[PDB]
Amino acid sequence: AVGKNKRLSKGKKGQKKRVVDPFTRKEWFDIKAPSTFENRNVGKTLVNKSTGLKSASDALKGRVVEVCLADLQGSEDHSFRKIKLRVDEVQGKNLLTNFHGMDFTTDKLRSMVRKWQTLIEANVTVKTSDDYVLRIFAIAFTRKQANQVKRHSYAQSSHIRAIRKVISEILTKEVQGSTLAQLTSKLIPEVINKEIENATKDIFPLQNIHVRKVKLLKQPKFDVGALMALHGEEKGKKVT
Amino acid sequence: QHILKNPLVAQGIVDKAQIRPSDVVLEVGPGTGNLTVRILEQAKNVVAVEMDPRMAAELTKRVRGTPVEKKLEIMLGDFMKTELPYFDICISNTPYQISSPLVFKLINQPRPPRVSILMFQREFALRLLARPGDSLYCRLSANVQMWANVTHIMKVGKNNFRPPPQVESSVVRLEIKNPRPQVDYNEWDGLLRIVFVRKNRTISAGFKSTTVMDILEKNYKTFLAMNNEMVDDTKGSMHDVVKEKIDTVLKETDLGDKRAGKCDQNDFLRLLYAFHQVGIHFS
Amino acid sequence: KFESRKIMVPPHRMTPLRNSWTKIYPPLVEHLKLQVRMNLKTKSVELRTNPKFTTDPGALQKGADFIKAFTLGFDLDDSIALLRLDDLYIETFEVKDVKTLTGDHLSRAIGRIAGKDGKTKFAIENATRTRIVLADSKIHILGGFTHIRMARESVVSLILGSPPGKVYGNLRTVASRLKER
Amino acid sequence: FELSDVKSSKSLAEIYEDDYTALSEELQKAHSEISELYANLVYKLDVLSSVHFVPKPASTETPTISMEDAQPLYMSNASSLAPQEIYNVGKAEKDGEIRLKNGVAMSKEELTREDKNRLRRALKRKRSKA
Amino acid sequence: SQVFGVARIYASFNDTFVHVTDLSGKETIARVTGGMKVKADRDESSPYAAMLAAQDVAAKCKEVGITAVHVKIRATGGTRTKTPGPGGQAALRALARSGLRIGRIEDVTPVPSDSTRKKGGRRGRRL
RNA sequence: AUUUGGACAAACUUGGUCAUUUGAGGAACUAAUUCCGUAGGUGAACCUGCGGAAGGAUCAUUAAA
RNA sequence: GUGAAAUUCUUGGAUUUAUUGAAGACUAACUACUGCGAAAGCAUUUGCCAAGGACGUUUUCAUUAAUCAAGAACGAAAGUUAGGGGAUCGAAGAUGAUCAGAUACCGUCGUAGUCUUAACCAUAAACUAUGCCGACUAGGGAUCGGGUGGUGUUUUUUUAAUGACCCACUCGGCACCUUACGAGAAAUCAAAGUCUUUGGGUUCUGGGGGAGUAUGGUCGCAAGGCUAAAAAAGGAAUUGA
Repeated sequence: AVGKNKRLSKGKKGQKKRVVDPFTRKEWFDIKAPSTFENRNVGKTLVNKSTGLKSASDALKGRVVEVCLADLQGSEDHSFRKIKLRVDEVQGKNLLTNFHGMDFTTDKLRSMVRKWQTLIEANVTVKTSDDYVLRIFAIAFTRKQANQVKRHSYAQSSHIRAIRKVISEILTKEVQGSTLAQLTSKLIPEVINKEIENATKDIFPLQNIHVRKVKLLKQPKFDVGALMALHGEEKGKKVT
Repeated sequence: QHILKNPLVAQGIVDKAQIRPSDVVLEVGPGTGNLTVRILEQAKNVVAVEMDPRMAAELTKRVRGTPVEKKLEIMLGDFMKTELPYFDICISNTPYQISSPLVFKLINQPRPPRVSILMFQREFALRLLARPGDSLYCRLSANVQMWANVTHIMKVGKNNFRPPPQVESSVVRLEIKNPRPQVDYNEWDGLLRIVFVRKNRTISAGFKSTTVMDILEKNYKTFLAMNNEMVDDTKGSMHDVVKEKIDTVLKETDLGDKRAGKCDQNDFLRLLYAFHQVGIHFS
Repeated sequence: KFESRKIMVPPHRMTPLRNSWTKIYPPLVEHLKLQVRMNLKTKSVELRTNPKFTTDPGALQKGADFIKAFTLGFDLDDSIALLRLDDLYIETFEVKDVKTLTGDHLSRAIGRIAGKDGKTKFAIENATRTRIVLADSKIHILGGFTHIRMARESVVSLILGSPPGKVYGNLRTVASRLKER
Repeated sequence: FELSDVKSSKSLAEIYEDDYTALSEELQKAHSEISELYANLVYKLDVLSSVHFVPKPASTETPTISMEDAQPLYMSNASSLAPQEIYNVGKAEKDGEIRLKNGVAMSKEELTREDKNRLRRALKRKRSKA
Repeated sequence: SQVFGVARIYASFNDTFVHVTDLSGKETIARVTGGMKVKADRDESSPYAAMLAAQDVAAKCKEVGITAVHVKIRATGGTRTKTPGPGGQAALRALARSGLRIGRIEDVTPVPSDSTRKKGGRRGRRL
């Protein structure tokens, strides 16, 4: 309310004059994705100022951007998936980014959950060979067969616990054998849920198997050389 | 509102009001005015207070034409914020929500009246009649039993009203103790709050609560500050060292392990004297 | 410059979509100029607007709200009304968002909202000029802003347990003053 | 009024188009029906109780002609209106003037004191009669 | 080609925020409020409020030069209601009519897994 | 720091002064939901906290492509 | 923040955005006329400790059983005592607004409590408003657990599990739909039935509402014991005389 009958409070005693000129003193920086993805160049972010090169460096090192894999890969069939990246190194209006985490969208999760089946959730923690302590959540629904006349398709608790055991072992084995870049390359084309289904085709027939969530928990010592390598030197112009 | 439908209980109200012809009566809630014309016949001066202008015009049109209109006076407006003159008898038929602060104002009134015939709920009447050792004993019960003497008169059914309400009513009599016993109302009030925040626990635990100890610490601190001495230093909280002090006063009084619903007026007076002697003041 | 939206459909509302699809696309393609596809492999409806054939910018969002109302389960003519006007809104809330009810009491609460053969529900409809849809727990109200507000008030009183006689008296009072204004 | 607990036979678009567009039409049609039924009844009763021959009363879009005209068809409506009913006189607008029913207007300032007194007395006795 | 910002639309129950930030949510381009656009206290939760809000926000956003926006609607979340309201739908329509290139719509409402008690009591919160 | 003598001398009492404002008579003139168990209550025709009961009115969509 | 505002807190930038960290609770959707438990009750994962139903059995003892005062165990929520932390909500209490209407009577803060350990308390619309054990008397499909047989599809193959769906039968559950050659006041009842008047075994219990009245039949509760007042038209009136 900015009405004349809005009763004045302590509030607006001493203001400030809008002279900061903020989007003239601020500066645009383009970010870039790791080389594992197809279309790396995505968007531009805003740095507060340039008097503090320390300020630019620290803000861009703290940046945690989020995109969706459909727009990142050109195939709009990855609409539900979504990743989070975090920027860690800068070089001249261009930023090098690395993987930070993953999620679905809540509309996809709500559309997955149905009313005549059981949900199974596996919740594992691991550390890859790149020493990224990580946590992976997966879900799987108990579908019905091609001959099913029963309404529901519920699984017994023994089958649920057995499938949790199999999925936990699968996730731990593959993401311990892999590295973080290799993990992203496994995580893009949905191969891990395919492996889970191919293994648990004999316990109980499932559907909608998905690695629901990836969560980084620790980060190792820095390696700008590894960053430059997984991403893919520059001289001046002799100002006088 | 609610309309009375028993002139026999009106007779009962007047006959137990026991009016002397030299009195002035504060009448709250005349309604249609049967009690009004009765006490106009009985006493010397009648002050009828009212908040409803329609019922006030009804009463003044019913009364205009009598010779006792020289004695009748009607005051319009809320009487909880306006001045009320001296009255010897007080008779009240209001809805009870203003009647509880009416009771406290009539208690704290300078030159309090002789007697007051009030109508109440059955529950509220038992609350005023609550003796110690009884389950309805509360802060208001102890306050009215301290500052005055109350006694039940009669019980009114919900069917004796048009339209009938949901709660059964009663008629009670309040007599202010003249003179007032010289105890600080504020200190008695603070002690009664602290002991009656839970009426069936122990008084030691009721003091063992936190914010009560905060209040008592601030009170004793400003008391020792105006008396201009200093405390001894505590290893923990000042609330804890005054908690130790209240522990001392409780183990000398030996009432700390007692039931607040069973401790009568005299025990509270002894305890507040102990607090006043050790230097604790709740206000 | 084309522009695309997608929207899912749950299966229990996918059967009426197939059943009455032929009365859905003519207003989208004829009065909105909105290319429509339906991916039955992803159970979704896609509305893409063409850079040259369309006129209005808000046509895409109007069509998306149209299909969204039909998805949530309103009738076809009512979602057509949402397309037809510009100030119809859809509101949704739940019985556990009003008061936590445990099972059998929740069943009786939906019974009190629905009333014997939808009598109380259609009373709220005709009184406040809205459309009410009761899912399992979620409930949906379509109409103008103040109308769905008053309908929400009546429904919430019904949930808290006001009998249908009292809430019906309040409905006819608010409908009297709304007809007078 | 009374609500209807049946399903509304029109959608939201139809009810809002209706609001986008004699006290009630059904009431007027009821009036027409009962008037024609009463006309038939009074016709039957006059057939039975009369002495001389009586015929059937009547039988019960496009530009229409009214054959019977309740005016000589060259009399304008303003000419039929009387000069009394198109301009009466009343108490004037300004409080500084009094305007009696016979057309005179008196200012409250150009009067004399006894004239002011008698005008007040006349208005007083008129108010006392009313 | 285009440049993308994230329009977080908090459709509260008695208010409406239309906060536009850049990617990563650090730098905030513009922010308004329903009452601040329309000076009342009933109308701080109105579709008219949301329309004025989104129009001026699209003005500031085109001033800075951001053509396209991903949009993240949000309800009040918590143990309260979890669905975006008429104010949020109105703000979305007003943005689409104002002409920012809408890229992708999400509904990030904080849904409690296993919530605490809510503010009402045993008899019910409202009315 | 302290001290002598004067004048100004604030302010106060007792008033004197004029000025300006501010009680009911007479005398004019003008204008015209129902409950159970429990705990508690001081703006108490009842209310609240916790856990329960129906002895409280169920409409629409819903196998698969 | 309500129907409406107001206490409240906001240039030392609140509400909002991002990145987190701490705390104590809680265990959504999946959730069913499904399951477990003697009842109250019981929903994140994994591990440990014991226990239990039902099935299967050409195992084993051989009447060890049924009903039962005394007493014992357990007994939701609130409540008490003594410790613990105390995020959320919050009897009391303190307040803001008291605005017409209560059709649409709240808001802010918060003691006790909520949670946890050890002890009391032992009550609920603790309900299938219906003592227990046994037996017999209608059909219909389901659904959960176990088992037997067959048939294929999903499955996999010298590896450590051979499960899922189908159908038939079968025990044992949670219930349901039709009806009774029965019962009844009727609603209804597979028991509230077991051929007209009655015996399978056994513990407990009995001989409607308000009103009006008498109380020795009984339990409780009071007050004061210096303190006093004496007829009006002698109108109404911007409305009159």
